[PDB]
Amino acid sequence: PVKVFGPAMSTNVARVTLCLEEVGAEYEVVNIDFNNPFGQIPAFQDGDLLLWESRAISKYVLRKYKTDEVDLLRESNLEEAAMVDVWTEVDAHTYNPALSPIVYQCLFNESLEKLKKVLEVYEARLSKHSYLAGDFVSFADLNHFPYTFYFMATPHAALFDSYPHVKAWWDRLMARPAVKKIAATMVPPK
Amino acid sequence: PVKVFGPAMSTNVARVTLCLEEVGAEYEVVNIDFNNPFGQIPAFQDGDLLLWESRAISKYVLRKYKTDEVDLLRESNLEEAAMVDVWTEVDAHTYNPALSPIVYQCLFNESLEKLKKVLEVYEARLSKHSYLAGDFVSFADLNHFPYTFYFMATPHAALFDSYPHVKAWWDRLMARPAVKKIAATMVPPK
Repeated sequence: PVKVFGPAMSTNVARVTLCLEEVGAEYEVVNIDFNNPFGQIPAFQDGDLLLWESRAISKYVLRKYKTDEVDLLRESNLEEAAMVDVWTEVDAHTYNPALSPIVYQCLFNESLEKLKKVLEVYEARLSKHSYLAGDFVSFADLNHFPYTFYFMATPHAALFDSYPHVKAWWDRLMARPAVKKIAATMVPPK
Repeated sequence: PVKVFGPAMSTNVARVTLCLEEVGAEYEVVNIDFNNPFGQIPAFQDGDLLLWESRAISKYVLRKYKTDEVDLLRESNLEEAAMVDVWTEVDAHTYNPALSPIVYQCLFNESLEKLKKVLEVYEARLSKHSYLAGDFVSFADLNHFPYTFYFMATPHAALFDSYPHVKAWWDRLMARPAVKKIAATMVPPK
């Protein structure tokens, strides 16, 4: 059984726990307090192996537990793997940064016009394909879950109704058993 | 022959051209002017395939042209691939951002104390291993080339002399024939 160290509700921990659930790995989430050379969270233990960097942890999980039924990187198919990589990068560089300040300014404390231009592109893409990388769910889709989840707790949630293919894609991810399981974990400690 | 569209000297184009040279692919670099749905540069054509996102382009290049002698992702070995991923992410999230404002404030126009703390970590890592992911060159090392190249044009270049293992690792990358070739291309158009 592998161990994830960090807060359950953080977007970087939820990205790893979502990957562990999609592949059906046995794992434990452990809270750690600061009181792994850059001392980052999440950290990840598998036997003597210690990893950090949410995306590197996630890919290790998706490769280690890969099957014919759950192949979420598609590394056996050059062009599928490329489309998974492209939309993973779009999530990191374009999408998550368009969401982030709406989430932060709405749940604590102009970005709407930039997000709409991004959703136009997603709407075109999800009109031609079931999921971002093609006609199969992949890491690219799962990477969109944690930030969109919090965006859907804001008063801007309904913005997705103007992008019917994006709304349908979002609802489809939200129906996945692994996504429902990780949604329920994304709460402050009790 | 594949085509890379963008400025030769940009860090994101040089990352792709360095990968194409390390695998010995036939390619052409094409300048494009704005006068690929988010219209990003570099863009990449391989037959009917059009890609964007420097890192996704790079990985497609490293997989398409992979051999026994030039395996720069190590996707066949779970833990090696994980260490390549970890240090690729360290480059994106920690290293390149520590260099960037030193490069920008020195060649145009506090970050030194943060860079030193990062170089301490790199020095420890490169004391135990030849290269960042283990005893083999990988994408993780190549990702460090473009920004470090520009950092070495600043008056802070000599900072690496305080980190002898980092200096030796840097000199070793600079001696690679592919790196020398791409260093020479990183000039303004003539």
